[PDB]
Amino acid sequence: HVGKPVPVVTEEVSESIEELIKRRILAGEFDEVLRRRPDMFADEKLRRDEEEIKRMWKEISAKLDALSSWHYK
Amino acid sequence: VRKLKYHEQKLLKKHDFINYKSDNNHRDHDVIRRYMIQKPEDYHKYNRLCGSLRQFAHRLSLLPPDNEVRRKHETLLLDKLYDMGILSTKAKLSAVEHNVTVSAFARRRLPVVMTRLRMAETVQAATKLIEQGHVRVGVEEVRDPAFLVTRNMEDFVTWTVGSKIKQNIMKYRDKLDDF
Amino acid sequence: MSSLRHAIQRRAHKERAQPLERQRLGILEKKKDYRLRARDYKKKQAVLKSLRQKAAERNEDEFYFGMMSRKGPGSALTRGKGFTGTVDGDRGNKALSVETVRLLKTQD
Amino acid sequence: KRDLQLLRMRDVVAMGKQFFKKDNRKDFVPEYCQVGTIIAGATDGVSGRLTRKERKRTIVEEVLSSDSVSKYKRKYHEIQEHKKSGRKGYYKKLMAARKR
Amino acid sequence: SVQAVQVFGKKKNATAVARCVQGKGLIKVNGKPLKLFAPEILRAKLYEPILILGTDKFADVDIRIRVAGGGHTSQVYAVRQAIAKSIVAYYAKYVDEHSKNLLKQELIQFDRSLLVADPRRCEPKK
Amino acid sequence: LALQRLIAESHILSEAGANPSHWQSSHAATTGTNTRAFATGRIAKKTTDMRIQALGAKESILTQQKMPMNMRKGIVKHQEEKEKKRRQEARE
Amino acid sequence: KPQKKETYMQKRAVVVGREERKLRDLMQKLTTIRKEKIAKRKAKKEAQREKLKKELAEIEERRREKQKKEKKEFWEREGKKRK
Amino acid sequence: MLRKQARQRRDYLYRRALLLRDAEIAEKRAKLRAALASGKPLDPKIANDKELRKDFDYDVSRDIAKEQGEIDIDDEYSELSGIVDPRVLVTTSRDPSSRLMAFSKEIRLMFPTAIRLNRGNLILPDLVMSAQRERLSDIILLHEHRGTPTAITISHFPHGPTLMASLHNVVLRADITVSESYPHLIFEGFRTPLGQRVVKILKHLFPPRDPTNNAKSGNRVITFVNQDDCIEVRHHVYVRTNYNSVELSEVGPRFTMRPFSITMGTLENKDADVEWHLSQYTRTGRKKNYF
Amino acid sequence: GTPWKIFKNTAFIKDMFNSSLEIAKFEGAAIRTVSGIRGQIKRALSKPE
Amino acid sequence: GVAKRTRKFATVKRIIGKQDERRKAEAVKKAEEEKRKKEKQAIREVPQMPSSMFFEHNEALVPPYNVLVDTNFLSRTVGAKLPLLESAMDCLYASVNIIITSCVMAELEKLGPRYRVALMIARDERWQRLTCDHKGTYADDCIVDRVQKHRIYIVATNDRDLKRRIRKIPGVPIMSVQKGKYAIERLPGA
Ligand SMILES: [Zn+2]
Repeated sequence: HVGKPVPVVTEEVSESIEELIKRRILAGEFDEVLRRRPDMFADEKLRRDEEEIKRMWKEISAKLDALSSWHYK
Repeated sequence: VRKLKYHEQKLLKKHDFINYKSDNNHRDHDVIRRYMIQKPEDYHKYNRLCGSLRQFAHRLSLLPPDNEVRRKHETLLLDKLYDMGILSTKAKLSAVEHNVTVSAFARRRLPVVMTRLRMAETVQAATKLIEQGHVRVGVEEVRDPAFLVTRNMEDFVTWTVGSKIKQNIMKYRDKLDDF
Repeated sequence: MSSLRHAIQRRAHKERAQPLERQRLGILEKKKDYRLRARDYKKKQAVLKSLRQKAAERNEDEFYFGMMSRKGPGSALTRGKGFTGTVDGDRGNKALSVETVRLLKTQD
Repeated sequence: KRDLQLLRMRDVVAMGKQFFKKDNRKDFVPEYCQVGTIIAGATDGVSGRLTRKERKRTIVEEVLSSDSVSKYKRKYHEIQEHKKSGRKGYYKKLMAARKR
Repeated sequence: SVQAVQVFGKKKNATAVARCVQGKGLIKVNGKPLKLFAPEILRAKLYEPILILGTDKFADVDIRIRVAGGGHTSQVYAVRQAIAKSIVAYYAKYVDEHSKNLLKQELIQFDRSLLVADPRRCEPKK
Repeated sequence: LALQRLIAESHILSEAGANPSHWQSSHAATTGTNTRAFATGRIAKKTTDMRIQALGAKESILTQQKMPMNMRKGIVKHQEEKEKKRRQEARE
Repeated sequence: KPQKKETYMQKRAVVVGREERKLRDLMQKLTTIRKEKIAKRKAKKEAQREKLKKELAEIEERRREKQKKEKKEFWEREGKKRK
Repeated sequence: MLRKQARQRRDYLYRRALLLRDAEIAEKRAKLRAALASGKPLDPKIANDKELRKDFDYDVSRDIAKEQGEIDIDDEYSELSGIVDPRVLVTTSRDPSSRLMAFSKEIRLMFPTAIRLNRGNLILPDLVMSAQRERLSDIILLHEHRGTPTAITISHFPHGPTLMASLHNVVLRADITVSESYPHLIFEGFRTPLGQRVVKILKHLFPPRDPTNNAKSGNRVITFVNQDDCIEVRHHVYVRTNYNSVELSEVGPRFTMRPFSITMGTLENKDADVEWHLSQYTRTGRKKNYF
Repeated sequence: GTPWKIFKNTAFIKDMFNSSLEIAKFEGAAIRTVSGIRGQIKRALSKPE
Repeated sequence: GVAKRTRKFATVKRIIGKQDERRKAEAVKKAEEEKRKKEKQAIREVPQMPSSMFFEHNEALVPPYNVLVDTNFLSRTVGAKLPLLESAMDCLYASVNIIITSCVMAELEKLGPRYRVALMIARDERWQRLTCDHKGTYADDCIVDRVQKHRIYIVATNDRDLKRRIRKIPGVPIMSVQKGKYAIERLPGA
């Protein structure tokens, strides 16, 4: 024969599907995609480095938007 | 300056009037000549913006690699520079470490990006057309050959309104309309 | 092994022709002729696939300087019955001026 | 130019009886040439000398004057009979055979 | 060095070219004249730009129309659009600029489909 | 593991600033190459290079590979002169 | 496109007779026998080339087995003698 | 517009090609990091690759974000994963039947933000141009045999993966009104990465959920489950009658579905690269579930 | 049996089975073309029995 | 007064740029001169298959046999205590003339006075001093140059380098010393 046959769904198969539904509902877990919030985003040496890197990114990011002539995001 | 002899060359090993080591293997105007940069000062302007941008990548990778200011300025640097159009993927900071480049700026210029969109045949023809003023980017007739085009403004670039070039295109395609 | 193979274990097996009714219809394609029309069709559809990606991904506001020295494919309305999708070429014929035709007809 | 073509093609002329230095350069026409004739050897005058009906005007006229011209045509129709193998008269015969 | 204007017209699939040159009043649609094309019940819709604009605007031009595609109705709308754009375009390039604006006013005050073809997209309602 | 990194990486972690008693180290805490705003990741580069050298590497990124030979003989001569002076000052 | 109208330069030419007609015919028949000749000769040189690269591929397989056996026996030797 | 979405197709396929170029340097980089952390055996090609150490130290932290699960995978979905509400059209074949327009009625009645258009005579690049301009973030197509439907073709935009699937064992609405809350997706038996692609192109087809109390709030469940690469969906409405019991009811079309194609690129891209198709007429193709 | 009508991938073939009952018995069968071309019996064509 | 001269449009500054003369390297320029001389001087170099060869059999080597001697071989026969003319004579059964190039005596003399016995046995005045003229004084390339040219000689060597190097060129004998006697590789006589 060629290829697969396609099964006839019987009552034991359909009620086993119903058991899968009842197990997921009662033991509630779902693959619903969840709403992300859109706008989601020594220690003196680490924070001094972090503030210097934020200064660098404000200067450089301003110069990049100026090169693109304000067609940024 | 004749071709120096044997004894004169070995008495002059470091000598050359043409290339110096300060001239950076004339990489400056290999890129200037290749991408039609009408001023070497604009080469070095793009070069120093490459240098500051790439040392920002350096000092991003000098942070400890679990840090949140790293995990955010990576995405803003890569997404900014990608959507600018200079990088080509936004998933590698090594791509900023050796793939941001004044040739990438210069190929993100306007006559090269319309040569690449095939608005012309060569960068000299497209440059001449955008100094005669046939092009626009968006809504404004751009006449600057150094106009950096970003990645979504590489869609809204076409010929200006009453364009003889555009009548030659519709005229070639045998579909013009004097209306 | 090849030394451990007989001479009846190297007999060529005979390909079978068509019945004499189907001899009207032609050659029975067995594997060779099938591979010839299959590779030829794959080559044709590969070229047509590349050309459909051209025609889809073409730039409408494009400019070439050969368009000032060529005549385009036109349309079914500008060409009419004489419409193929192609661009015509030059046979090298030309409208010849009246002095040189006077020369050629003194020769004739 | 016909004679120069014949000189890059002399291997086909001597039909297997004599093979030559394979000289496959693209442009067969040289820069400097000069079309001459053999005059005379002072030891060969009986058999090593062309006659009045054989001192012809071009090399191609000599090859046309020689034998094996029907051999040229014979090999040519072997080639034409093989290049009309299954091309279009064949498939036209198939279409008439089905439609009949 | 002639006074020539090429002009198109559209409907669903019927596209029509019209060339308008310095002539003596004729309009010929696919070789046959304009009063012979487009079976009888729509020739008023052919004539609509002529008897808006007046024949005195047309007694100096020649309009040659080729029509391809579509059905009968779409060929009629393609023809009349090519007529109207043809005379507005000829008066754009050759006679003065005031008379263009007056012809655009007459055609637009009648129906804008004589100049701008608006093809229908669909409405996927919200 | 981490103790092999401790004893192995001790001249560099001690070369940075981390011993205020020791004169070379607390001189190096305000030398200038660690009062620049980015130092712990420079030293993290050098210590991850030392880690890969422990993981089976013969060559480091850190070394300049090509020099004009008189710079090079001056540097290697200078290291040998320093260590020869140290060993002649280890007879105290 | 094929031209269906005999132009004047085609209606003008000289109809050429038997001698140059037969020089043309002989020259064509020679050129076709040359083309089929070189088609045969380069078909057979291509086949012998394919046999040459085939058996060169097998002999470089055997060279690879020499590489693996030699390096494996080496690291047996020094791989044991370092410990 | 068209230049925008064409250049987005081309740029997206290019970045995907750079993933396939950087796969080996990614695995090599992961073995470099994991062998820095864990223990002393490390491969001498990895320890000798001198560009890998520099590009390592520049590119450690994004692989840390992958192992932690921080960043999102570049895809035709995760640009607008769960923030936008996906508008989804449903249409039929050209001249639909009574049974086919009723089946269209019940499957638009299955998805909440699903609009239904009459077919009429609508050229299919005007379907993708129409849904391209009014941003229907998924359209699904329908096909019948004599009203009893035999195919659907889900296909979403600007350039997302269409799936073509045949259709079996279809029972419509019986003799007798169904709620429209944001439904409950369950997906059983999608074990392979192709199962993960078809599960992604089904679970971004529905409206998302605010994540606070999705476990209890809501009475409508939609169930996809595959035996022998022929997925199932039933449509049930449920009241949870206890803290340990629940009462279901079949509300709509009893549905099973055999996918035969997964083509990246939209419904007009009949030349674009498939990722999957039924391998019938191979000889061991009927012995595999996913491929 | 003989191909009766040739579409692109389908083909109505003939002179092989005598009746729709026989087609239905073999209605999932692996059929083969001597070009090495596999295929499947799908359904009995109605009027050319 | 007069309508003034029109400017050009796409004018760029004149910069020196890649692929000039005075920027381009001298060895690249000598490579261009070599490619031009070898392009103008149209020569298809086919070296002649040497006289007296019948499919990797040199019939040109016949007694009295010539033998190029290498420094390897002189060291290992003064080490194996085996006299040179009598044991080449004894392994070929035929009168030999041994030839010792000035590369070979050059390398034995470059080796220090540890090998003064091997030098004093290498300068036997019986033997043909074969003077070479090439800059290197490198014996292995002198021997393969010389054997490649004439293909008469028997090469007395022991190293896998040179023995493997002249197994590649056909019809040459290789004479070794296996610790009690000499050996001949590919001379099909005795
Ligand atoms: Zn020498």
